[PDB]
Amino acid sequence: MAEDWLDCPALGPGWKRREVFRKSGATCGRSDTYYQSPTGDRIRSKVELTRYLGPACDLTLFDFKQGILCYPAPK
Repeated sequence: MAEDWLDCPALGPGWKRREVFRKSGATCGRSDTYYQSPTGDRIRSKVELTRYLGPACDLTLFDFKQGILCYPAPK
């Protein structure tokens, strides 16, 4: 009864990072990525979950597929 809800690295603990269309699929099978908050709020718009968690997390540069985000001097 689940998929691949693994510890979310980009954000950290508490956030579940599940992936889809990532395992089975051609070498270019676009894998979708959905996250589950620690309260039951599922988000899939990337920044949508960012503004949700609050100023504690961010995904503006986060890749909703690779699980990584970059920040070139956040000034």
